[PDB]
Amino acid sequence: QALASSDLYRKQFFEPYPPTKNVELSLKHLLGRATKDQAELRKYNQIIA
Amino acid sequence: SVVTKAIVSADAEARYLSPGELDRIRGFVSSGERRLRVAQTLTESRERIIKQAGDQLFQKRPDLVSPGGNAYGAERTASCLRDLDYYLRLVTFGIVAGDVTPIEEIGVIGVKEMYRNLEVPLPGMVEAVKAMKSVATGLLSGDDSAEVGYYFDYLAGALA
Amino acid sequence: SVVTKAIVSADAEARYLSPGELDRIRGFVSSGERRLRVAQTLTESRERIIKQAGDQLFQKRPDLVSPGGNAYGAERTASCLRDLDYYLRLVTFGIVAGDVTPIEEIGVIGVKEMYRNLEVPLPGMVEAVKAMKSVATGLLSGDDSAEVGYYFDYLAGALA
Amino acid sequence: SVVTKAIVSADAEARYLSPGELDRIRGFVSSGERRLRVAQTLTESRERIIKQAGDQLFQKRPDLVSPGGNAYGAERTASCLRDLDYYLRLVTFGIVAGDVTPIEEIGVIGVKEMYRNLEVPLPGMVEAVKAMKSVATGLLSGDDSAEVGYYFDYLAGALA
Amino acid sequence: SVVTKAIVSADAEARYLSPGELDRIRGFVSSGERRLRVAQTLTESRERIIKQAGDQLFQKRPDLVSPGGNAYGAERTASCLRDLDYYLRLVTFGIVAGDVTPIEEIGVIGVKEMYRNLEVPLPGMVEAVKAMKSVATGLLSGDDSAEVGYYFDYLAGALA
Amino acid sequence: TRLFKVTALIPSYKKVRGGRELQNTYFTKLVEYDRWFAEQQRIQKQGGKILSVKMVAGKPGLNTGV
Amino acid sequence: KQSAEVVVPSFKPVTSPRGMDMSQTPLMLQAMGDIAEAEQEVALQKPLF
Amino acid sequence: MQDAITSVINTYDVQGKYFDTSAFDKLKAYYATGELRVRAAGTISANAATIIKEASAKLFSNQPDLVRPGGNAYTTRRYAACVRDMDYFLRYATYAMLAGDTSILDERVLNGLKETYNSLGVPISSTVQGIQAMKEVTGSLVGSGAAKEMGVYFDYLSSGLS
Amino acid sequence: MQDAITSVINTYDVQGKYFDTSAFDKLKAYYATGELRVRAAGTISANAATIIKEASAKLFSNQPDLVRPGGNAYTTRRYAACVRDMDYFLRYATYAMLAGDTSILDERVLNGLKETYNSLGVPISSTVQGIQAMKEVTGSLVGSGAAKEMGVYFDYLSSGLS
Amino acid sequence: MQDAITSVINTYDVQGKYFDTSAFDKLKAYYATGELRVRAAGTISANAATIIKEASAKLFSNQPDLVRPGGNAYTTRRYAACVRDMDYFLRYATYAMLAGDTSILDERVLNGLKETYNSLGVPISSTVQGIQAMKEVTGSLVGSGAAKEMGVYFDYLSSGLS
Amino acid sequence: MQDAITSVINTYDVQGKYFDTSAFDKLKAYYATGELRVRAAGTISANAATIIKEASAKLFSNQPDLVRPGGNAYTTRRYAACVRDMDYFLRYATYAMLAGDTSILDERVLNGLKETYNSLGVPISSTVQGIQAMKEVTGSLVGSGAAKEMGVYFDYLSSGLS
Amino acid sequence: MQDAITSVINTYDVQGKYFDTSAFDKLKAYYATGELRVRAAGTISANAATIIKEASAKLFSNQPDLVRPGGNAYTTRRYAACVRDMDYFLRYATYAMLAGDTSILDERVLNGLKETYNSLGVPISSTVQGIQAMKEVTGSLVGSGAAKEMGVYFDYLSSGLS
Ligand SMILES: CCC1=C(C)/C(=C/C2=NC(=C\c3[nH]c(/C=C4\NC(=O)[C@H](C)[C@H]4CC)c(C)c3CCC(=O)O)/C(CCC(=O)O)=C2C)NC1=O
Ligand SMILES: CCC1=C(C)/C(=C/C2=NC(=C\c3[nH]c(/C=C4\NC(=O)[C@H](C)[C@H]4CC)c(C)c3CCC(=O)O)/C(CCC(=O)O)=C2C)NC1=O
Ligand SMILES: CCC1=C(C)/C(=C/C2=NC(=C\c3[nH]c(/C=C4\NC(=O)[C@H](C)[C@H]4CC)c(C)c3CCC(=O)O)/C(CCC(=O)O)=C2C)NC1=O
Ligand SMILES: CCC1=C(C)/C(=C/C2=NC(=C\c3[nH]c(/C=C4\NC(=O)[C@H](C)[C@H]4CC)c(C)c3CCC(=O)O)/C(CCC(=O)O)=C2C)NC1=O
Ligand SMILES: CCC1=C(C)/C(=C/C2=NC(=C\c3[nH]c(/C=C4\NC(=O)[C@H](C)[C@H]4CC)c(C)c3CCC(=O)O)/C(CCC(=O)O)=C2C)NC1=O
Ligand SMILES: CCC1=C(C)/C(=C/C2=NC(=C\c3[nH]c(/C=C4\NC(=O)[C@H](C)[C@H]4CC)c(C)c3CCC(=O)O)/C(CCC(=O)O)=C2C)NC1=O
Ligand SMILES: CCC1=C(C)/C(=C/C2=NC(=C\c3[nH]c(/C=C4\NC(=O)[C@H](C)[C@H]4CC)c(C)c3CCC(=O)O)/C(CCC(=O)O)=C2C)NC1=O
Ligand SMILES: CCC1=C(C)/C(=C/C2=NC(=C\c3[nH]c(/C=C4\NC(=O)[C@H](C)[C@H]4CC)c(C)c3CCC(=O)O)/C(CCC(=O)O)=C2C)NC1=O
Ligand SMILES: CCC1=C(C)/C(=C/C2=NC(=C\c3[nH]c(/C=C4\NC(=O)[C@H](C)[C@H]4CC)c(C)c3CCC(=O)O)/C(CCC(=O)O)=C2C)NC1=O
Ligand SMILES: CCC1=C(C)/C(=C/C2=NC(=C\c3[nH]c(/C=C4\NC(=O)[C@H](C)[C@H]4CC)c(C)c3CCC(=O)O)/C(CCC(=O)O)=C2C)NC1=O
Repeated sequence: QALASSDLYRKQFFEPYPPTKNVELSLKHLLGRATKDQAELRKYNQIIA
Repeated sequence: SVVTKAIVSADAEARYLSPGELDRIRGFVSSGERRLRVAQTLTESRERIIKQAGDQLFQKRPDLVSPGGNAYGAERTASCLRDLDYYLRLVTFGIVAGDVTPIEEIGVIGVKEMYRNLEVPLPGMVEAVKAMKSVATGLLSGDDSAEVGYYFDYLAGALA
Repeated sequence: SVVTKAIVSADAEARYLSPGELDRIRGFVSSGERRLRVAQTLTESRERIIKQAGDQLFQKRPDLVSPGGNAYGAERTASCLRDLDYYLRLVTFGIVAGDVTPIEEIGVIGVKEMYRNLEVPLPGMVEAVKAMKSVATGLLSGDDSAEVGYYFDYLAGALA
Repeated sequence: SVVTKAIVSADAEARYLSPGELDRIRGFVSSGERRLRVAQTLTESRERIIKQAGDQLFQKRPDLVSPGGNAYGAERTASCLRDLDYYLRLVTFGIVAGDVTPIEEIGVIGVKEMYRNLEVPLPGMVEAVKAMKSVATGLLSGDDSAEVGYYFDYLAGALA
Repeated sequence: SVVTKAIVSADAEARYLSPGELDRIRGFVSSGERRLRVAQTLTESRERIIKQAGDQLFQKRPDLVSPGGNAYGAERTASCLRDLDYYLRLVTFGIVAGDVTPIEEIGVIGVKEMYRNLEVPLPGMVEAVKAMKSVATGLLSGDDSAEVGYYFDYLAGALA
Repeated sequence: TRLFKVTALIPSYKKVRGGRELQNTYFTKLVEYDRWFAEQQRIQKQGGKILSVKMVAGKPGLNTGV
Repeated sequence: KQSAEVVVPSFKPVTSPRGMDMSQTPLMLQAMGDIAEAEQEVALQKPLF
Repeated sequence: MQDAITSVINTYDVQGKYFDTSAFDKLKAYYATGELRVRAAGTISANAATIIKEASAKLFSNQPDLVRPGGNAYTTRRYAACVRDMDYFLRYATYAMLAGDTSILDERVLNGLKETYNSLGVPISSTVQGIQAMKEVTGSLVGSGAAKEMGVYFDYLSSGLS
Repeated sequence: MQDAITSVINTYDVQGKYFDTSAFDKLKAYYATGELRVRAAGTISANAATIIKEASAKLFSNQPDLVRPGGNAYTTRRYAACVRDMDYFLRYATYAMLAGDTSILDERVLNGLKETYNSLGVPISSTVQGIQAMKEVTGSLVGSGAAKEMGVYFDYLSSGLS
Repeated sequence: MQDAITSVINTYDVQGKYFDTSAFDKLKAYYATGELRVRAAGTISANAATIIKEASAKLFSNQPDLVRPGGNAYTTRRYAACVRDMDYFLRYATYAMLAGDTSILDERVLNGLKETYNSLGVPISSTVQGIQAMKEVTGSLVGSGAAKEMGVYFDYLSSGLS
Repeated sequence: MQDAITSVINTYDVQGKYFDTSAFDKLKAYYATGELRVRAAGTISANAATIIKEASAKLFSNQPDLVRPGGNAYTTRRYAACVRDMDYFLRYATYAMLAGDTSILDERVLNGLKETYNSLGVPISSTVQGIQAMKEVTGSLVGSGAAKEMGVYFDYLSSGLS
Repeated sequence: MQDAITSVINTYDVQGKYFDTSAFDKLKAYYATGELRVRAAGTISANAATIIKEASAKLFSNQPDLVRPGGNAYTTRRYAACVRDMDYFLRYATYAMLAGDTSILDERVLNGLKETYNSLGVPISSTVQGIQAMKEVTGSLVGSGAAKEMGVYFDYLSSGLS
C-alpha cells in the first residue's frame, strides 16, 4: 500500500495516463488482473474523479 | 517547475489548486525576473566559473589529475570540465524552473549508476560541486547567492 | 500549515526539504505579519460581519426563514448565525495557517453528511458563506481582500 | 428482476441454482399475474396519482413552489410532476420485475449527483415519493398496497 | 441458512436488505413448517435408516467388512455405522437450515484429509451415502424425497 | 490520532490450507487511522476476533494535526 | 512503456441486440397459445347472455 | 454470525444429538415470528435516515456539550463519524433482529469496538444514550412487538459497550 | 445482465412509456414459461456431471487426436480445463434458458472467448463440436420442448464461437 | 506532464545549449501571463460547480433529446456520468491553462477517449457541444483577457475529440 | 534458522576468532553424525503419512473425547487441522534433526503458537501428548540410535508447547 | 503532526474561541524565527552526510567496542543500521526544528523506539551518545542560535530514548 500510494508510483503510472488506463494499470499491479467489468471501471473512475 | 508540482499535487486529489498553491504560483511568477537575471549572470560567465571550479577541485584533489587518477590526462580533464559545465547549465535550468526538478531528471536520476560505470568517484563530484558553488555564489548578490547555493547543495547531496 | 505540508511531502520521500519547499517556507514566514493583521481585522469585526452576513443570507434566500425552512424560528436562526461564527473563526485559522487544512479538518471533512443529518441545505450554506465573503472583503483592503476571498471561495466550493 | 438476482448470485459462487432459489423463482413466476394486475392498476391511474401527489407535496412543502424554491414557476412545476411520473413508471417496472433493480438502475444510481447538479432538494424528493405512496396505496387493496408501499419505501430510502 | 446468506450479502454492500431479499426470507419462513416436518420424519426413523443403509453397503461392498477391510471387526463396523449416523444428523440439520451450509461446516471441509488419515475409502463413503439416500427417500413421500435427496446428492458429491 | 496498533486473531473456516498460516492468524500490525474502519470491518467479516487495539502515534481528542 | 494505448477502454453494452426478438421461440409460442386458452376460460366464466 | 436456526443447529451439534421436540419448538417459534421481523426490517430500512436524525437530535439535545467545542462530537469530521456509528448500530440491530440472534453483534459490532472507543476517547455513557435514543425512536415507528424485539438487540449493544 | 422481464422493461424505458397491452402479453408469456424453465434448470443441475461425461466422451471419440500426446486436451491440466469449459458452457446455457434471454451469453461467455482460444491454440471447431454433443445429451434429459428451448442457447454459443 | 517553462528547458536540453535570448523571451512571456493565469484559475476554482450547472443546462436545452428517454444522458447514472465527464474537462482545461501547455490534456484526457466513447456509444458530437458550452460559460466568467487563453485549451480538447 | 555449522560460525564470529582446534572438532562431530541424520530424514520422509496415522490413532485412542462432539478435534475441519498440525510438527522435527540444531523450532513453529492455540481454544496438554505419541512411533522406525536424536527435538517441541 | 501554528490553532479551537492577543504573540514569535529555522535547515541538509560521518566516527572512537566483534554495531548490516538510525535522527530533528514543535518526534520516532531497541538489544546509552555527537557536530556547523534550536530537539530525542 505504501509503495502503491507513493509519489514515485504516481509519477510512473497515474500522471502519464488517463484514468481508465490508471484503473487497468493499478489493477494489474495490485490485483494481478486487468479491469474486470464495466461496473468496476465505473467504480474506480468515480473514485478517481 | 513550481506550476507543474502544484498541478500534479492538486490532480492527485482530484481538486483545483488551493489558495496556498495559487499563492505559491503567484509568488513564483512575481519572482520570474530576478530568476531570469540570475540565470543571465550564471550563463554569461559560465566559462570563468568552470575554469575556477576546475582549478579549485584539482588543487584540493591532486590525485584526480595525477597519473592513475580518473581525470588524468588532457581528454579526461576535458571530460571533467564538461561534466561541470553540464551541471552548471542544469543549475540555471533549475533556477528558471523554480525547483530542482530539471536538475533531478537530467542529472540526478541514475547518476550513481552512471558514475560507477564510468569509475568517477562520487566524493570527487561532491568536491567539484562545492567548488563550483563557491565560485558561482561569489559572482552573485547575497539574496541570489543563497538561492543558487540551495540548488548547488541539492546537487551535492544527491551526489553524496 | 505550509510548514506541515512541506514537512510531510519531504518525509514521504525520506528526504530533506527541497529548495522549492524551503523557498515556500520563507515566502510564508515573510508574509506572516500581513496575514496576522488580516486575521486580527477579521477577529475584532466578527459580530458585525456575522450579523450583516446573516441579514444578506435571509434577504437572498428567504425560504430558510420562511415556513417549512430549516432556519424557521428564533433558536434555529441563532444556530444559523452560530455556524457562520464557526466558519469565520475557521477562516481566520486558515489565514494564519497559510493553507486551508485547519478549515478542512475542523469544518469541511464530513460537512456534507453532517448538514444532511441536520436537513441544512448546502446551497443555502453556500449563500451564507458568499454573504460572509462579501461582508468580510468589504472591511478589508484589496490586497488583503484577495487572500481572504480565496479562503472564502475554498469554503464555498467545499460546502457545495 | 428476481430471476436476474438469482442467476447473478449463483454465478458469483460459480454454481447452478439451488432448489431454494429455483423455488423462489417458481413463487415469483406464480405471483406474476397479481403483479401485472397491480402494475396495470397503477398505470391506468397515473395521471390521478401524479396530480394528487403533486398537490399533497405542495401543501406539505409550500417552500418548493414559493419564491426561491426549486419548483417555483409553472415550467419548473411541470418538471417536478414529470419527475414524479418518471418515478411512478419505475415503480410499476419494479412491481413487474419483482425487485427494485429497474428502479435502482434507472432512477437511483447517481441520483444525488444529478439532483445536486440540478439544485433539487432531496427532502423534497422524499416527501414527493411519500405523497405518491399514500395516493397509490389508497388505490389498492391491502395485500397489493403493502407490496407497492415496499417499492415506494425503498425509493424514499434511496433518495434519503 | 438463507437468512444468514441474505444478511451477509446485504452487509457486503453495506446496505439494508432489499424488498427482494425480504421477500426471499418471507418465502423461506413460509417453507419452514414443511422443512421441520421432513426433518422430524427423518429424525424419527434414525435406526431404520441406519440399519438398512449399513446392510446395503455391506452387501454391496463386502470387502469393507472382509478381512483387511477398513471396517473389519465389531468396533470398526460400529464406527462405520456411527459415521453414517453423523451424516444423517447433518442431513437433518441441512433440511431445517434450508441449505447445505451446516453439512458443509461440520462434515465436508477437510473430509478427504480425515478419511485419508483414517484409511477410509472415499468410494465406500459415496456408496454408503447413496444407500442412506435410498432408504431416506423410500421412507418419505413423493414430495419430500426430492428435497431430501438433494442434500444426500451434495454430500456424495463432496465425498466424490 | 494517525495510528492504531491492532492485535488480532483470524481463524480459518473456509478450508484447511497446505500453508502454515501461523503467519496470518495471530498478528499485530500498525494501521493508520483512516484505514482502521475498513480494516476492522474486513477483520470482522473474515470471522476474526480483535484482541486489542491501542493508540501509539497521535493523541486522542486532538482537533488539528489529524 | 511498451504502449500507451488503453487495453480496456470500456465494455460494449449488451443491453439490446438487433433482431432475434425471441418471440418466435417455440415455447414462447406455446405460452402465447396457452394465454389464449386462459382468456377464453375467463370469457366463459361470464354469464351466457 | 449465526441466526436462530443455525444457533439451534450448533447447540444440538455440540452435544451430537438429533433435534428433540424442544428444538423443533424453538424453530417453530422463530418461523412464526419471522414475518413480523420482515415488516420490522422493511420499515426500519425505509426510515433509517429519519431514525438516525431523530436519535442524534435527542442525544445532542440531552447532551449539548458533545457537539460544542471541546466535545467528542465537535467537528464536522467527528460529528460525521458519530452519526456513522449510529447508522451502523441501527443497521446491525436490524440484522440481528432478522436473524433472531445477538451473534452478529458479537462478530461484527462488538468485536473490538470497546477498546477502539476506549483508545479513541469516545465516551461510553453518551454512546449508550445514543443507542437508547435509537431504541425509543425505532420502537415508536415499528410498534409494540417489533419494538420489544428491536429493543432486545439495542440493550445487547448498550451492555456490550457498558 | 438481462432477462425477459428486464428486456421488456428496457424497451419500454427507452421510449419512456408505461406498459401497454403488448408488454403485458409478453410478461404473461414469460410467466407462463417460467415453470417449464425451472423444471429444465433443476433437471440440468441434477445431471450436470452426467452431461459433461457423455459429451466429452463423444467429443474425444470423434476427435481422438485431442487426447493423444500433443493434443490440446492432452495433459491432466488441459483435460481438466476442457471439461471445466464444458461445465462453464452448460452452466451459462442453463442461466440463459432460465432468464429467457441470451444477453448473458454475450456478456459472460462469448466476450473475448474467440481470441482467448486463438491465443491458447484451443481448437474452436472442436469446442463447437463439444457444445453440440452437450446439446444432444441435454435434450434427451430435459424433454422435447425443453430440448428445443435449450438448443437455442447452445446454438447461440456455437454460433458466437464460430 | 509539461508546462511552458519545462517545455523551454527540454527544448534547450536536447540541444545541450545554455539559455539564449529567445528562451529568456519565452520565459518572460510566460512569467508575464502568470498572474492572469492564476487569477483565472482561482475564479474557475471558485465557480466550477456553477460552470458545470450552466454548461449542462445549456447543452441539454440545445439537445433536449440527450436527457429525455432514449438519449445517452437519460438515466440518473448516465446523467451523473455526463456531469462527471464535464468536470474532468473543466478541471483539466484549468490545469492546462495554468501550465500554459496542452500536454496534460494529451496524457490524462485525450488518450483513448474516442475508444471509450465509441465503445460506450457516447455521442462525440454532443460531447464536443458540451465542451463548447463550457467554453462560453467559462470565458464569460473569467473575463476578456483570460477567455481567449482558456479557449485555446477548450478547442484543443474539442479537436482531440473531433 | 541456523544449523550446527552456522552455530559454530556465529559463536566464532561474535568473538572475532578464526577456527581453532576445538571448532574443527565440533565440526568433525557434526559431519560424523551427518550420515545418520540423512538416513533418518530419508526414512521419515518415506514414512511421514504412516507415522502421522499411528500418532493420531494413539492420540485419539488415549483421549477419545477430543473427537466426539464437544472435543476440539470434532469436525472434519478440526480433525483435518489437528492432523495437519501433527504433520507440521513431524516435518519440522525432521528439519531440526537434519540441521542438528533446535533454532528452526523456535523461529518457525513455536513463535506465537501459545497465543494462537490459547485464543483458538486448542488444548495444550493434548497436543503435547500428541507430540509424545509421534515421538514414540517415529523412534520405532528410525532406529535405536537416531530415535534418541529425534526425541531430542520432539521434547524440545513439547517443552516449548508445555 | 503539529507545528507551532497548528498547535496554537488546536488549543484555541478546543477552547472554541477566536485568537487572543497572546495567540497573535505566539504567532509573531514563530514567524520571527522562521527565517533562522529555514537557514538552519538548509545548512543541515547541505551537510547531512558530513554530520553523520563525523558523529559516527566520534561515537565509534569513544566506544570502539561497538564495532569490534561482539558489539551491536559489528557487521556490515548492523553498522549500516546504526548509521541509518543516525540519519533518521538527524532528518527528523531537522523536521522538528523547522516545524518549531516536537510532536513529529514522538509521533514518528519516539513511539515504541525504546521497546524496539530493548528487544533488539540495541544499547540505549550508546544511541544517546550518538545523538549527542550529532548535536555537537550540528551545533558547531550551524551557528549559536541555530545550535541552541537544534539542541532543543536533540535533547528531546535523547530524553525520549533514555
Ligand atoms: C547532463 C547529465 C550527464 C552527465 C553529468 C554526464 C557525465 C559523463 N561523464 C563522462 C566521462 C567522464 N567524466 C569525468 C569527470 C570526473 N572526473 C573527475 O574525477 C571528477 C570527480 C569528475 C568531474 C568533476 C571524466 C574524467 C570522464 C572520462 C572517463 C573515461 O573516459 O574513462 C561520460 C561518458 C562520455 C564521455 O566520456 O564524454 C558521461 C556520459 N552525462 C550526462 O548525460
Ligand atoms: C461429524 C463429522 C465427523 C465425521 C464424519 C467423522 C468421521 C470419523 N471416523 C472415524 C473412525 C472410522 N470410520 C470408519 C468408517 C469407514 N469404514 C468403511 O471403510 C466405510 C466405507 C466407512 C463407513 C461408511 C471406520 C472403519 C473408522 C475406524 C478407523 C480405524 O480405527 O482405523 C474417526 C476417528 C475417531 C473415532 O473413531 O471416533 C472420525 C473422526 N468425524 C467427525 O467429527
Ligand atoms: C508450521 C507452524 C504452525 C503450526 C503448527 C500452526 C498450527 C495452527 N493450528 C491452527 C488451528 C487448529 N489446530 C488444531 C489441532 C488441535 N486440536 C486438537 O485438540 C489437537 C489435540 C490438537 C492437534 C494435535 C485444531 C482443531 C485447529 C482448529 C481450531 C479452530 O476451529 O479454529 C491454526 C489456526 C489456522 C488454521 O486452522 O489453519 C494454526 C495457525 N501454525 C503455524 O504457523
Ligand atoms: C466547527 C465545525 C462545526 C460546525 C460548522 C457545526 C455546525 C452545527 N450546526 C448545528 C445545528 C444547526 N445549524 C443550522 C444552520 C442552518 N440553518 C439554515 O438552514 C442555514 C442554511 C444554515 C446556516 C447558514 C440550524 C438551523 C441548526 C439547527 C438544526 C436542528 O435543530 O434541527 C449542529 C447540531 C447541534 C447544534 O445545535 O449545535 C452542528 C454540529 N458544528 C461543528 O462542530
Ligand atoms: C461496524 C461497527 C464499528 C463501529 C461502530 C466503529 C466505530 C469507530 N468510530 C471511530 C471514530 C469516532 N467515533 C465517534 C462516535 C462517538 N462520538 C460521540 O461522542 C458519540 C457518543 C459517539 C457515537 C454515538 C467519534 C466522535 C469518532 C472520532 C474520534 C476521533 O477522531 O478522535 C472509529 C475510528 C476509525 C475511523 O473513524 O475511520 C471507529 C472504528 N467501527 C466499527 O467497525
Ligand atoms: C499424460 C497424462 C494423461 C493421462 C494419465 C490421461 C488418462 C486418460 N485415460 C482415458 C481413458 C481410460 N483410462 C482408463 C484407466 C482406468 N481403468 C481402470 O479403472 C484403472 C483404475 C485405471 C488405469 C490403471 C480406462 C479403462 C479408460 C477408458 C474409458 C472408457 O473407455 O470409457 C482418457 C480418455 C481419452 C482416451 O482414452 O484416449 C484419458 C485422457 N490422459 C492424459 O493426457
Ligand atoms: C428516470 C430517471 C431520471 C430522472 C428522475 C430525471 C430527472 C430530471 N429532472 C430535471 C429537471 C427538474 N426536476 C425538477 C423536480 C424537483 N423539483 C422540486 O423541487 C421537487 C423536490 C423535485 C421533484 C419532486 C425540477 C424543478 C426541474 C427543473 C430544474 C431546472 O430547470 O433548473 C432534469 C434536467 C433535464 C430535464 O428537465 O429534462 C432531469 C434529468 N432524469 C432522469 O433520466
Ligand atoms: C479525463 C479523461 C477521461 C474521461 C473524460 C473519461 C470519461 C468516461 N465516460 C464514461 C461513461 C459516460 N460518459 C457520458 C457523457 C456523455 N454522454 C452524454 O450524452 C454527453 C453528450 C456526454 C458528456 C457531455 C455518459 C452518459 C456515460 C455513461 C455511458 C454508459 O455507461 O452507458 C466512462 C465509463 C465509466 C462510467 O460510466 O463512470 C468514462 C471512463 N474517462 C477518462 O479516463
Ligand atoms: C566483519 C564485517 C565488518 C567490516 C568489513 C567492517 C569494516 C570497518 N572498517 C572501518 C574503518 C576503516 N576501514 C578501512 C579499509 C579501507 N582502507 C582502504 O581504503 C581499503 C580500500 C580499504 C580496505 C582494503 C580504513 C582505512 C578504515 C579507517 C578509516 C577511518 O577510521 O577514518 C570501520 C569503522 C571503525 C573501525 O572498525 O575501525 C568498519 C566498521 N566492520 C565490520 O563489522
Ligand atoms: C524513522 C524512525 C525509526 C527508527 C529510529 C528506527 C530504529 C530501528 N533500528 C533497528 C535496527 C538497528 N539499529 C541499530 C543502531 C544501534 N545499535 C548500534 O549499536 C548504535 C549504538 C545504535 C545507533 C546509534 C542497529 C545495530 C540495528 C541492528 C539490530 C540487529 O539486527 O540486531 C530497527 C529494526 C528493523 C531493521 O533493522 O530494519 C529499528 C526499527 N526505526 C524507525 O522506523
